[PDB]
Amino acid sequence: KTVDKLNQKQESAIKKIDNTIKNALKDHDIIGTLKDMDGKPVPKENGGYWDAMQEMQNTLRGLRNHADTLKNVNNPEAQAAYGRATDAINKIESALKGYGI
Amino acid sequence: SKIFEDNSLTIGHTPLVRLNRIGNGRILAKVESRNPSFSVKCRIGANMIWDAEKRGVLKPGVELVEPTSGNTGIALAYVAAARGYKLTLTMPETMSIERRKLLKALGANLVLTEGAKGMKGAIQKAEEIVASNPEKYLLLQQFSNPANPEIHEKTTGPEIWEDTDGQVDVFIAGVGTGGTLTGVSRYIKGTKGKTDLISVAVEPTDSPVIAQALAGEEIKPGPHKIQGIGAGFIPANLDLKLVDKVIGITNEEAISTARRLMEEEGILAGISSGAAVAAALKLQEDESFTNKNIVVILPSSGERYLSTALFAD
Amino acid sequence: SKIFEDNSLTIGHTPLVRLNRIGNGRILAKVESRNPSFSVKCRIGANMIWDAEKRGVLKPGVELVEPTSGNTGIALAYVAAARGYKLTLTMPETMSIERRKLLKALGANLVLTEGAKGMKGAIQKAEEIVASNPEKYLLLQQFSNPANPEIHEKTTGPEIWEDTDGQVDVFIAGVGTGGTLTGVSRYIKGTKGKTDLISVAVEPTDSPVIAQALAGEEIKPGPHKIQGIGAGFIPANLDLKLVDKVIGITNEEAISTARRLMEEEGILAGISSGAAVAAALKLQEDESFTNKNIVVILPSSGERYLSTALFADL
RNA sequence: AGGCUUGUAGCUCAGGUGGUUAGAGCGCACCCCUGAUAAGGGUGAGGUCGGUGGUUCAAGUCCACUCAGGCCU
Ligand SMILES: [Mg+2]
Ligand SMILES: [Mg+2]
Repeated sequence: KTVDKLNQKQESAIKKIDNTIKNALKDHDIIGTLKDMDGKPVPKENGGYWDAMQEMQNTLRGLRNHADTLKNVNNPEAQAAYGRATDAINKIESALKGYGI
Repeated sequence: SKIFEDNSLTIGHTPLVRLNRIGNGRILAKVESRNPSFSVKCRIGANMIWDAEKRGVLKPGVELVEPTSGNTGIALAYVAAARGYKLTLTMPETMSIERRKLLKALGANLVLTEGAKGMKGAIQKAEEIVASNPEKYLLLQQFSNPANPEIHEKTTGPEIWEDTDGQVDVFIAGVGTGGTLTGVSRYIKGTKGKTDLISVAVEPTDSPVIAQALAGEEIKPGPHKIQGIGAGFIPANLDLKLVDKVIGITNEEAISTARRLMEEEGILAGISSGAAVAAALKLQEDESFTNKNIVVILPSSGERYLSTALFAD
Repeated sequence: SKIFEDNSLTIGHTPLVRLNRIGNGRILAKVESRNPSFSVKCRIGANMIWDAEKRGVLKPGVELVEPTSGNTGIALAYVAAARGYKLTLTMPETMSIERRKLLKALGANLVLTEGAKGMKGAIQKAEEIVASNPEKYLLLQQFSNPANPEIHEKTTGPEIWEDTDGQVDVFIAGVGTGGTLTGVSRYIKGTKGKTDLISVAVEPTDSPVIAQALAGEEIKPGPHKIQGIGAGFIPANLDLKLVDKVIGITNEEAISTARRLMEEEGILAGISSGAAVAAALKLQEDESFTNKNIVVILPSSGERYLSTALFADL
């Protein structure tokens, strides 16, 4: 098997994935999504509303776009970063599937 | 002379109310909140326990376990109370204290799992209860139990056919488990022999997994506000060879139609109820669906969702 | 072939269910929670609008004012939304955000009166509105409108008689306005001619104003938390000639029996629903009532009372 | 005059055998956070690939000639 080197996009897509997990996939964000999926509020400090569903649609678009970049590659640093993207999506979808039914 | 022996037998026989101000008077609304726990799920909380008693697995001594965070937990709680059985509902810690008061005052044993795992932590906990003593606990599995679409083939199928006198041309129902869409389409297309029925499913646009399954695509689930539908996967009760069309509904136009369906009609309707009516409005914008009688399932009431964002101020 | 033309035509035909674990098993509960606004009031919230259309006073162009915050405010809200009228409910300012959000959702103009007054302030502003433009507003007056006991003679009375097949011996119903007790007792004692029916009335012990009127004493009300019954006076719809017994249910006995009616028999019951079953249990302590078909009305659902004292569990 | 070489988003730049159209860093707009600033994170906008022709199933990439800069001359 011929090992390859990264583009400037694949090495961007690795650093986007690892920073999306350590800042947007906290346990607070999966709580606040499920609070928002059936309506009951998590308010702001003095008014307004924190929209956790829009911030998880953004996280799911990010982790799916940045895993499609790193999908058919052959660098072991980029196949290992693909594993964190697929496992982070499976962490989200296992919290969402069959909810409210 | 009909005295009911318990409240689980009082399911069904719900009105088919014509909508006079949402649409052109052809949309017929089947109010499914006229049930003993005020959801469409009351039909399946009765028949899944009826079926378990017929095939001998539900004896005196056998308890009931099912992971749920919706109207199925209310529907299993009154039938286990009416028939006289025990129930344990596993669910995340996210849901409200006012939802847990309705289940605990109705005779359920709530097991609250940690909310960061979501429903899989609520699902996988229900197997450690069953694997503790498998001869004692029963798992109902609403997404794969064939008693879920069979209550709709026996009850809510013939109710639509006898109210419309066989004139229903389009049937529209949202799909959370798929027993309602499959059972009605089995009675009208299969038993009564009307192949021309158009069975339209309703899904969220933020999780359009039925349209991705029909188009051969990878499954793309996501969070949505239309509670009741949008499972994130294709369940075993949904038969995709009967789904003739699928219409996606955004979260703001589902909440907008439910507020119309209260204010202009007097029907207390949840978000999934307004999502299914708005699919009938999107379908009637086509000019071939203007002399068609449309039957729309309205699965829940709005009073249950009264602390939510359906009621703004 | 039955397609209902609006949601208000779907009242009635509520099932009569046997209570197997409460009593000896001859209590027959009629669950009035399965009406289109989930109360007993849907029947009178529809008939009083149907009667006003036929009297010629509810034309296209006239309003509806009713000093009412409870179940019959919800019942007038969905019928006026189903049939196209405009509703203005007058009620005190000390009411919950939650019930006000259910009434704006059905399209009801809510006018808020002073909280130091209470209910008699809500009545007085309703007659201030009708006195402004008498041709354009309209009261309904559920305590004195004869369409309140008329619909129970046309719907509730037959549904008890044709489901029991003529075997109802005792009829327990709570009296808040005295329509469901009057209408069914006029059907069975009057039309079908069964004078042996024992029509009893459930009242609070803190406000026993029906027992003070039958004993010839001064009517003195009091506060209670069996909401739905106990108006504090004898309404004009309640005729005392039909009432045989009067049973006073204590406020903790209604909470305990409604919880007992949910967890043992699967019926979502409010506080007044538990008060009416508790009167059936007090009546079965006599051996003369243990072979009687007790028929009891369950007027509301416990999911509406979900923030009240009925749910003291975490 | 010859042999070469630079030209890709507002700036500096990668672009592997001719295959996602075309991508990164800084900067612009929005969102989380910092009482606030910096630091740090995410999403989006921005492209006659110098110009014109040829070839190929397909050209930013391969050729032919020009336009502007640097090298010995
Ligand atoms: Mg966060
Ligand atoms: Mg440049």
